[PDB]
Amino acid sequence: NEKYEPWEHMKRMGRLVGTGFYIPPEWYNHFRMFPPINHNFQ
Amino acid sequence: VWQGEANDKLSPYKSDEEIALENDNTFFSSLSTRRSKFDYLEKWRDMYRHGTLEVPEGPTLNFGRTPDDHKETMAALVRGWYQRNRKEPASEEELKR
Amino acid sequence: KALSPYAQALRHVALRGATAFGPGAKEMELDMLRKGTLPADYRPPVQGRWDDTIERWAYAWQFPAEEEQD
Amino acid sequence: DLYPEGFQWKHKLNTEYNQWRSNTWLTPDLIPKEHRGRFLCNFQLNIVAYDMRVVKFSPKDHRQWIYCVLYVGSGKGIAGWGRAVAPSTQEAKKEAIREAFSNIIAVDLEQEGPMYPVRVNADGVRVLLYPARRIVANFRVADILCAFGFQHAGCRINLKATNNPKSPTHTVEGVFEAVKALRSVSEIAASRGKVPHSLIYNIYPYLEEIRRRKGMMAMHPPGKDGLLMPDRVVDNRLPDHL
Amino acid sequence: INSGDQSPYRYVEERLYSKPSRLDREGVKVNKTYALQGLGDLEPLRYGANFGISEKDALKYETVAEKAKYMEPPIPYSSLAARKLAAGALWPAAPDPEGMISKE
Amino acid sequence: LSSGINLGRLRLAEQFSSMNGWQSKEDPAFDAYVKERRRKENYEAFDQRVERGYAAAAKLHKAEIQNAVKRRLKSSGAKFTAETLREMSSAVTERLAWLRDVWAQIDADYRSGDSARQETAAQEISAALRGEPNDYMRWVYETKRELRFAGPVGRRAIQEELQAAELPEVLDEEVNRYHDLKLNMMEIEREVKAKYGVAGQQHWAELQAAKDEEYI
Amino acid sequence: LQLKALAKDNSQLNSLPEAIQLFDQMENVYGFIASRPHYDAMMFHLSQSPRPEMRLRCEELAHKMELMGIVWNANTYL
Amino acid sequence: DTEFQALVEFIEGASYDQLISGRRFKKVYDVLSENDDMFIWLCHTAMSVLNPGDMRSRLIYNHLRILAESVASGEMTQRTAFRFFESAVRSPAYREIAKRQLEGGAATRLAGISAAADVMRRMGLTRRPMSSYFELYQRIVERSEAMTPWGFPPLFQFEERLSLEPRLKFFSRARIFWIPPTWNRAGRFLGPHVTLYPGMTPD
Repeated sequence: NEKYEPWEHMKRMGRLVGTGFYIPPEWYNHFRMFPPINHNFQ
Repeated sequence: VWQGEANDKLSPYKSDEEIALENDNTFFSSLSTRRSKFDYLEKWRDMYRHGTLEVPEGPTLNFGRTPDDHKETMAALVRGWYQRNRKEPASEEELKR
Repeated sequence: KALSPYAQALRHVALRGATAFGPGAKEMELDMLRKGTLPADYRPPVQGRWDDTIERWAYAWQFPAEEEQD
Repeated sequence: DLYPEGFQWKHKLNTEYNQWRSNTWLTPDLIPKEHRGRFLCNFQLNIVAYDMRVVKFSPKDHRQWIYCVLYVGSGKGIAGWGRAVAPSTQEAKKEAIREAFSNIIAVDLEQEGPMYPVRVNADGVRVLLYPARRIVANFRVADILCAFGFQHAGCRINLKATNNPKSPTHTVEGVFEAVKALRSVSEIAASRGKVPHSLIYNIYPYLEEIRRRKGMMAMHPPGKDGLLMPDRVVDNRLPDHL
Repeated sequence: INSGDQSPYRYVEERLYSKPSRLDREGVKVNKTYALQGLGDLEPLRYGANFGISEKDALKYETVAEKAKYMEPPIPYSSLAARKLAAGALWPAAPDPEGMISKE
Repeated sequence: LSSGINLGRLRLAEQFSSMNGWQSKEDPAFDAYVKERRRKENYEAFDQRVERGYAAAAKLHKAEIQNAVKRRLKSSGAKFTAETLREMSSAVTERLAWLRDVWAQIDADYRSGDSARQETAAQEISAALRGEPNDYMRWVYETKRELRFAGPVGRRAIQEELQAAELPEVLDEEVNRYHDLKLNMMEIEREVKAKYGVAGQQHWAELQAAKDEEYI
Repeated sequence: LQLKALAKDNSQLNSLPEAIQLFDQMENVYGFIASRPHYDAMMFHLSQSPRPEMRLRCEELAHKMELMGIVWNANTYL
Repeated sequence: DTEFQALVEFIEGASYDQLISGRRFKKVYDVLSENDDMFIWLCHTAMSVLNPGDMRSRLIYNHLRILAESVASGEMTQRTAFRFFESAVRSPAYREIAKRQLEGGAATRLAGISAAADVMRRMGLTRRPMSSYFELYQRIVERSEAMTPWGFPPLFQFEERLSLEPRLKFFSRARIFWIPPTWNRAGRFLGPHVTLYPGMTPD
């Protein structure tokens, strides 16, 4: 199952924050600067 | 000094040597070239243990703890401010004009 | 704040009194461990070389690489 | 509640004077830990369905519980849907509300709807969410589109390939799966490397954004010495009235 | 363990691994205390508090395919899982080999 | 690509790969970096209980500033943009710098050697670790609301009295959060039973009489 | 060189999202780790936009630069 | 302190009813195991087997440090954090770094977990200020994630699927696993609602 994925969760958090009526936690901006490690393209 | 730099509006644009020339211009602010806070602390620690620098025991700048802290701050700085304002006319009248 | 490091040093000594020019916190912990009066919640400096290795690992995680080009 | 943590004064309480009064069921532990003190918008509850379900614990013990599907949502763009079963009605509503807040999602209300047709399908239910300038759907789908804030949208649900087309969770599940799979214009423009206003607006220098990047010495005709910038020849940069 | 006109093995089996026992562990208000209350590292890892399987979330699904479709993946590691790893109780020990001895 | 940056990263990974290459008195650049970091941490460190109290107070101040930004955006109805995030992060960083400047005095009193200074520092550490808010923040909120609601002579007097006192930059939303909180009945009841005796009991009986009179 | 050219490119309107997508393609797809020239060429282009999200991206890039063992210099402060 | 308060309540109850019951021990087992120090120790023993000089390991180190700090702050729940951790662990870069640290011989993972205990003491990632060193001793002297040669707990959820296929003998070859309902006689209380797991028996 790929519906529970750190990239999908980061995308969900980003489009949740982009409304302007949700306050981001610290790990959202700290994961924008340090993205999760991918298994693809290797 | 830190209350005078906050209202100067040119202090971020000045170097360390210009501010040390404006404030003291003596051996106390001269470093003998890298200038930082910890170099001044390492110099004044060795000046304290020699004992050419005398330091009052206890925080002379008090805030954040008690609601009356600026009164305790001014009570710890009356002597140094009065000596700073009175020894320069004392050194002037020592010259016997 | 926009303070000069000379003014930052003056404010540092004004905040800490004569304790800024005395022993450090690690030297106070060493004296409290040697005299025997150290509380239970404090971390004892039991080994010097292994604490040095721990600090060197934690500082080597931030140590810059050499980008100078000969 | 926007204040989960802070200064806890001894002489003062934790509530305020001008506080909105709670409901008979509304408890502060409904919103989970990761979303507590985060939502800046008030939500409104809409009940999809109540049902009675026989729940088996033992071979000699069968209870009759109540199963509730609902969705919470605010017109500012954040909504979620949930479903839960419980021995009573209010406990099923509370557990479905905390499930809906656990599975909450959001979209972009820059254009108040989609900008490309989204045809998605779960197992059997096929739902299309297309752009429009009105809201065109039935009332059960128009209420969810108002829960998301999609005023300029259209939605169409086909339930013929489902095993039970009369199930009430299929409609809200399909609408939430279609709105979840919708990309915003800014997201597509950032993924392509474009500005978003070049993707929706009819202005002619946006045609410059369509083609690939080519050199200005290559598109303009050369001079006597070779390739030349078009701003280095006097007759191009100087206007004709001077 | 008080037996109560039953074999103690089957009584502890019904009190540990039956469906009302794990539903009482999750919280259902069953008749009277179908699960064991006080267990430390002897608690099964299926019914731990930090585990990713909760029967209260699974009661709303009437089919096993809906449980395989909609439920979250289970939590892999917990404190009880750490204690069973330190004890080596993640897999049972191999019994005596009955493949080639006899059928007595 | 064998360039200066790539070869520098390669020899850095080769140095830090094993244990043998990066210990003491082996590499002068890493020893100089560790020496400068330890020189920096020699002056800017506290006692461990002072560090725990500073961590608790920093968590409380950060939560209070975030609640102030939440109250402002809930009252105005505006959205949370990156500009409000930048403003909130700058306010939190300035407040944490001010809290370091405050707790430097508590660390100096805790390591001074006097009985009264160490006793007051232990009182401050115990008040911070239990989660109890400071009286200085209450006084700051009260004098900020007094500065807000005074006339120009009183405003100039308060601004000239506290221009040199190191006050933290407090938003109006913090003062509004402190002021609009309801007061506790049990604490005022205990205070009126401790300050006044049987007259306090008679006054609280009359207050409960007025309460159950307004109930009817 | 591509990010340096995109920092001054005024031929089209989409130079900043193209630079953002090129940095993301270099880091995530190509597998290259950004050094000081990549961070400098990206921060010089992000410092030109007065939008607060691009300024936040520039601040987060400077913080990731100082966290990854690359100290700040005169170009970073500039 | 709620753990000492629950211990006081346990002592008062065991002195009241004069026996060791099941309710009080379950209460103090729930109170003494509310800490999230297990997942923080997972992230820090994954950070310990990394390389302080390699930039890829610096990215993995900062990612897992941010993950552990977000778990300790309570802003991120446990299940999504476990998804982030198993996505960071299953990557071939982290596994290659762990293989290089195994091929070294003078590995820096002991200083890694020691600095991890010091960081968990300093940043307030524990319940007691000196409990991280006892937890370090527990990780060292017992079978745990610290004695695994790659730095994660040895469950099959933290290992890759293409390595899971040739070793283990599962249901069918050539997610949540269930017993299909063709087995009408599997065990006494076993059925289709009883899940099974590949590399462990949680029963």
